[PDB]
Amino acid sequence: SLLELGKMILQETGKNAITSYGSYGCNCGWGHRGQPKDATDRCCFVHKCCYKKLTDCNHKTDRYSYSWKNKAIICEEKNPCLKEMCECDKAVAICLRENLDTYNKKYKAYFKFKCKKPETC
Repeated sequence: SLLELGKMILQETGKNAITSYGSYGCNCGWGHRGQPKDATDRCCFVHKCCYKKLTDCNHKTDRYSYSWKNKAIICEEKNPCLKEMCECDKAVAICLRENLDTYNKKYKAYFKFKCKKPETC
């Protein structure tokens, strides 16, 4: 669920998921689609491609089990659909952290800013 995703994002990036990524660029923001503005935004495109293909559970509301152990995310989920959700979320947390060096606050509030047509997953 968004609860596990939010916690993973804090653990890896040190940031608040809602305020720092909830409206960022053309892909991180919620409901946002379009060509990525930068590497951070590309992480979010990959993330949505990852979870939107899962048909058997809900990315937003279904909780799964994971641990922050030895300073790393481990997906410890039995349900195959929920394990794939966890792996999608783990991947975006890592990706956002690895691209913190180009995180740009100009994209932070981008809901009303125009985006190019999205590319294919």
